[PDB]
Amino acid sequence: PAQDNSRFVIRDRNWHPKALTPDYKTSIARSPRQALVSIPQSISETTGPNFSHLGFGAHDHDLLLNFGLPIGERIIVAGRVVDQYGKPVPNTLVEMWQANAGGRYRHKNDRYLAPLDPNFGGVGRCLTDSDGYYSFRTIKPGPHPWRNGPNDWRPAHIHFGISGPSIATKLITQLYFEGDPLIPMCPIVKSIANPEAVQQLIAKLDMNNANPMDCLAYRFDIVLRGQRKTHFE
Amino acid sequence: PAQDNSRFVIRDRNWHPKALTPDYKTSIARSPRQALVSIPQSISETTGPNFSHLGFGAHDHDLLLNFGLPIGERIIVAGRVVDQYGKPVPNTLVEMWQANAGGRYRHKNDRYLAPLDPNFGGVGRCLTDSDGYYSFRTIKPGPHPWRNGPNDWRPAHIHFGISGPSIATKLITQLYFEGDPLIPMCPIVKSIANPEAVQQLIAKLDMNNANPMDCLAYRFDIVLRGQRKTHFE
Amino acid sequence: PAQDNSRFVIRDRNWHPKALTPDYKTSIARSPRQALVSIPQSISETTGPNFSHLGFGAHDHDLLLNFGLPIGERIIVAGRVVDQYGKPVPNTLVEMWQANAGGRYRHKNDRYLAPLDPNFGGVGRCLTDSDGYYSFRTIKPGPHPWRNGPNDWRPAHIHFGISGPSIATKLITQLYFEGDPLIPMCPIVKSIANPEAVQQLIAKLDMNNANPMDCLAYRFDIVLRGQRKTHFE
Amino acid sequence: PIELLPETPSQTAGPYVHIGLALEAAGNPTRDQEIWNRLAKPDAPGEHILLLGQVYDGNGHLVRDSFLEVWQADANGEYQDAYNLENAFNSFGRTATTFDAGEWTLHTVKPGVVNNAAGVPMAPHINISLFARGINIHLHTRLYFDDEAQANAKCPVLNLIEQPQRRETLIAKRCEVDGKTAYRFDIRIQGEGETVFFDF
Amino acid sequence: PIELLPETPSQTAGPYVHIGLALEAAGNPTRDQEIWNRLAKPDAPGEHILLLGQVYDGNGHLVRDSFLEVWQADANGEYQDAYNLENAFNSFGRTATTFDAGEWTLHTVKPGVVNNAAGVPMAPHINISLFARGINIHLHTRLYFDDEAQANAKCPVLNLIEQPQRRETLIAKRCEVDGKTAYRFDIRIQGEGETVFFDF
Amino acid sequence: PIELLPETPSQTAGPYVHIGLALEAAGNPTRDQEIWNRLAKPDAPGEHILLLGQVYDGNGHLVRDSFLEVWQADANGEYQDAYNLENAFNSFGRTATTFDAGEWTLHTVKPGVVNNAAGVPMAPHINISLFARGINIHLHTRLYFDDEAQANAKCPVLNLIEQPQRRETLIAKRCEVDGKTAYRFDIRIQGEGETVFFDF
Amino acid sequence: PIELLPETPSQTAGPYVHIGLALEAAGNPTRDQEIWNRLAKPDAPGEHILLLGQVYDGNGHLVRDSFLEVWQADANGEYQDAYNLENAFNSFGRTATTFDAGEWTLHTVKPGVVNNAAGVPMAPHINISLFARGINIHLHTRLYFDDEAQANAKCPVLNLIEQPQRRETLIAKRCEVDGKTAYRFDIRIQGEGETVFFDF
Ligand SMILES: [Fe+3]
Ligand SMILES: [Fe+3]
Ligand SMILES: [Fe+3]
Ligand SMILES: [Fe+3]
Repeated sequence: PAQDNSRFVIRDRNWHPKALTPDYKTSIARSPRQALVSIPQSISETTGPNFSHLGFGAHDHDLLLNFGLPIGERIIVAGRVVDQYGKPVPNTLVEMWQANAGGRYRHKNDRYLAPLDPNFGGVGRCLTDSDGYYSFRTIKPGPHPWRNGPNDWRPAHIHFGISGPSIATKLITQLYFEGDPLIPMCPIVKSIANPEAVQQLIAKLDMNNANPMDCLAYRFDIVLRGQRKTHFE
Repeated sequence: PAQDNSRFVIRDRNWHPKALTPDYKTSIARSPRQALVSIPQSISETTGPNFSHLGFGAHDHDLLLNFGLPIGERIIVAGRVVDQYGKPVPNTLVEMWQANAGGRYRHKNDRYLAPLDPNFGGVGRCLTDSDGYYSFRTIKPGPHPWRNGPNDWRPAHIHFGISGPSIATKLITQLYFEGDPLIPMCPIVKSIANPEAVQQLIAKLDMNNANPMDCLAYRFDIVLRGQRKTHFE
Repeated sequence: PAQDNSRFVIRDRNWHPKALTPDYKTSIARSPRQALVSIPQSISETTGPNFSHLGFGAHDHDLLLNFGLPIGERIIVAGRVVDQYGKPVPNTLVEMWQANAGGRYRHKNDRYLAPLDPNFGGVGRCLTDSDGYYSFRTIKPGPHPWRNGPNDWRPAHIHFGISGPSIATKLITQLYFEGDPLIPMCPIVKSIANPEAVQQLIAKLDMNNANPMDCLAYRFDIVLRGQRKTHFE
Repeated sequence: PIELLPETPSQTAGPYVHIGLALEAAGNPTRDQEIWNRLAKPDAPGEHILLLGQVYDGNGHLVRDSFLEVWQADANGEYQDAYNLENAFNSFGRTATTFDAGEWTLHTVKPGVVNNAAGVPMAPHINISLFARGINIHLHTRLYFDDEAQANAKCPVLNLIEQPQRRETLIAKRCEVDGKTAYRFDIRIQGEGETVFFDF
Repeated sequence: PIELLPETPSQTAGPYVHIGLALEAAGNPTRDQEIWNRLAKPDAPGEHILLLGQVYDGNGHLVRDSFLEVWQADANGEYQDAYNLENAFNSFGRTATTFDAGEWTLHTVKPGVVNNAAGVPMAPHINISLFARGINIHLHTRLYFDDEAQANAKCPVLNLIEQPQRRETLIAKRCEVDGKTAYRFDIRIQGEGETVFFDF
Repeated sequence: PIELLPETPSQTAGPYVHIGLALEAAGNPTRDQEIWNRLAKPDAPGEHILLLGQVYDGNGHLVRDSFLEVWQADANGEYQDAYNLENAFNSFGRTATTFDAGEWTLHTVKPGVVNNAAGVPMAPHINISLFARGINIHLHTRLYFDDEAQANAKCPVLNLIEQPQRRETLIAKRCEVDGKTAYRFDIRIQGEGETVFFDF
Repeated sequence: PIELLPETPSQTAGPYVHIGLALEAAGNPTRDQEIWNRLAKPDAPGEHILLLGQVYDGNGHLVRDSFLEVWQADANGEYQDAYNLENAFNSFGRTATTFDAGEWTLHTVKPGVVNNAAGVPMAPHINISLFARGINIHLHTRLYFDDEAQANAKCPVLNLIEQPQRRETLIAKRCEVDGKTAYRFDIRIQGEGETVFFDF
């Protein structure tokens, strides 16, 4: 079983978005009004599941084939998962979901008038390699309207979930694409106070990883909380 | 019949791209080696067709309907046609053509592996109104690979053709989309030596023209050669 | 036998010197007028010879002993060979050639009036180590006049050829010395449009590697095309 | 001072979380192997229990789009990190609430006792992480049991909560569902009876 | 000096110009009304002629993806700007070269004479604009007729071209096609026999 | 966008390349082991052939100071990368043109067929890289055989060359030297019949 | 992106709004023609009704300095934009709450049905805008009728309000004042039973 041998650098809650960010309407009724209780790290918090033995399908990470071919811009999304100290996070679970090229989600509740793509599902998962690298093949999602302000549009984005070494490092975030003019107008993006933090969520075009006459590539690296050994405890 | 009643400001051939722009390989064998011969303007050059009586179909300008619904980001591309003096150019012919959401064109010669959309043709036409306004409804095209250098990608773009009042004003150009990271890397875009000139081809996101929960909008204004009355000739 | 398991980053032909650079006269008649034809990489382009088994002489890399002692400034030229990703390139072949201290080459065709040095050949070779390191010991070459413009002088230089992992990586270049005032005046240097690019060819004085009371040292690192594994092909 | 690389910022899970993390729940075709709500196989050692609950917003309305992640020890008070569907017991799982099912359910075993870093035993508990549209950064909590009063009184973690009244928000109420031992754990994100959430 | 708004910069028509401007040629379904290669209906006054030609690149290879627009006066030397498919004659038209058809063709009438700004007569001519992939800004030329030697000699435009040798590049050679009066006009974009192109 | 470290920029090999890479040719003492123009040992399997050619500049004048590097498969279509003078066949070799000898020679065997990345066979070919004073960055080309029309017609590489006339520049012409099987491959850097050069 | 000129920023009406927009209410001499709370004259077609309400702040205290403006269709579902005191019905009117009167009143007719932009009928409703000291930007709301349960159930606008509980806040309660048909519509600006406010 798991062992209590590590400590995780405390989260900077001024870096992450706050719970109450009024322009993002839904957060008003879904943010706690009491202060969070801080607790010392114990084995309960410093351990977590290891997915090295989950049976992954051959096309788990290939959105072009896991659902003919979908319509849309063919891209590879890749990067590395490292910690705050810059150490790679090997064999960790990376899960992603997105809309189709038209910004339509394959979910009941999505009534947007842009059609479903018969060949597109939009769900993927990948286990990082020995070096902390992951990659997915998909089509670039389209922006999509939502009922927030009267004319709000989320920039094109891919949802991401990363496990890391413990429940303490588990994170859900969103990737945005370089140059998208919708970025700065989005109230969900604006939930983040430091513009420097917003920069970390922007995937960069990566011509070096592209397959000529095939698909383009985007680079998105992820940094989880720093892990250290316990000392003088 | 037409009458010679106007002069057009001479073209700035240092503003427009030059004929020989070697990084754009096909331009090497398709650029004249002798100098152009300047001639004075006569009736032959200062008149042109007037398309006010062409019978346009109901959806000539609506690419969502003119070919189910196409897959991709729904947008309106609108703007105004003016001359160098800032005067509207009414009842003028604007024609456009583009690829589908995946960068695939509906032409025999287009062998790119991205699938065609059974509901998208990619051709439009619209006559400017009394104020010089035009608009089209379409989907945002995807970038596409082409055999120039070993890893060349055109930025998402739409081809435009504008008639104007004479054969002296007739122009063919391409619209690019605000923030596209591919813009600066394009040998075709780079056929234009002046950066200020390049900026004139970028369509700006126009939230004011969007239809909430439906489609986004882009603004692209076009400037034709200034038209003046003859004097002391 | 070799196998096709890698891809190389496409070269930037705007970074490397163009074919036609008129000030460098010999280029006028030896530059192709048609555009290069871009082809996809195959096993023919992504493999190349490994010189691990060539039998090198004990002084292959020592121009002080490989031909009394030569006259001139005793120096070591050392550095590392890495790819664009920063990965070292081990066991690669590095070859160099240069003039003597007076700028005279040991070649029939060299009719410059500076005498030959009876103890100087000017040819060297070295296979990089496991860390991509190489080194040579020689004497600093002198500048030499050449028939280009009426008073053209090559900055003191050393010719380099580096093999790399494949024929796609192979490269021939020239090393120049930090501070030489002739550098900015050379049409050959000038064949390179980007000033940032010229900096990459300048060897830096390296006092840390020098042998006190014996010889000085220069550092010259080389970067070859970035190598990556194929994906989704 | 010393500054490390900043952690990638969190973002809400959004309304369609289920299509990525709860395939079945989303009414979409699932893959061969899915991480779900059945931590224990019928043959796993320990007392087999059923956990259920509802999530409420600040207006007292059900949250029908939440996603929950759980982590707990086995019956021995041991954390089993090697996730495998072949295992009789997994320490990790996932559950959700949908428009279809406003209540979540988890099939597991009562966790054994674990000691904190100082070597003091914590009462049996399940670590929970809550995600949903409107939640910018996920909320952490713990589920304790009402039938472990003696233990709860001495838990060093529960004892960190300044006000006793707040401590009770962490206690699941024991019941029975189809003659089975069940515990009900409702989470109130905001307002009256607001559930305690931690930072660590 | 005084500077006005800059003109929108030109760009190549690109390889698929056909889909936007030559539907049929492109082999895609056409719309009701299309601007094409027949300027004169059989009952149009004047001499009915056939125009054809090929376009050559710098290497002497056929340009199979060109697009050409033409503007000319009617038989009476009048420019008919009101475009209408109902008209017996339109002064404007469009043609192309394709992979299938390496030669373009135009059905029209021999244009009447028109005066320049200074009141001097110009020899009968057709104004041409050429577009294609590889051409950043369209090329302007004029087509004159070999059976108009006298007029050609006095043309104030033809006369601006310094070298007589270059002047010939602009003269269409009379022939016959299926016993119909035709004129062949080949365009050479670059090199030996390079056609004259204008600026105005 | 992501930008990697910049590749070290290329420079011309200069007038004296022979002293560094073609010792013999340069008329200077050679070392124990040199990389030269004999890729095949008498006893290497395959059709033994002699390759020869001249290199011309833009004015049609001979280039008497070029340096060439070759890379080819063996008779079995296999690339032998482990260079060793003991090998009966090495896939790599070097040759040149000098004031003394304006024609280069190479002794090898006709290469076997290899597949492109897509799994389609390429016609037998030799990869060549050309260096010389006046050439800022080396030129890449391929040598094909006139006696392999069937293969050549299907080569996916040869087929990437738009104009058929340009394809012939890559075909070596069969002949005999001393009754030995030879092929002549002249390279034209610039002008009339300019050789196709690749970028990859 | 494209930026237009910015809209002039809003400012609270202030405590003396009545002097500018509700002269009588302010107890100051009125002018010849004033815009007030009588939308319909006794002879106007449709069901004549009395509307009344109170305005509450977050502490549950009466807001005695509010100013309200209403917009509604006539009995036939038509908006009468031409304001004139001579008219039998005006679609617009004004009302207020004062120290003297903590309740506002309006004399109108039950409005007919109007379709939304998508052609779907909306239940009978009155458009309201509220202004007062402490309100930086006016608040928008709608008043619907309890005796129109059927229409209400299907209103495209009422149906945009996520929580049914919240919809109830927009339903005026039918009653009778001096044995005349009336409806009571109280507004709670903040807290318990807070009224839905719109953005458009
Ligand atoms: Fe989303
Ligand atoms: Fe295009
Ligand atoms: Fe040299
Ligand atoms: Fe005031």
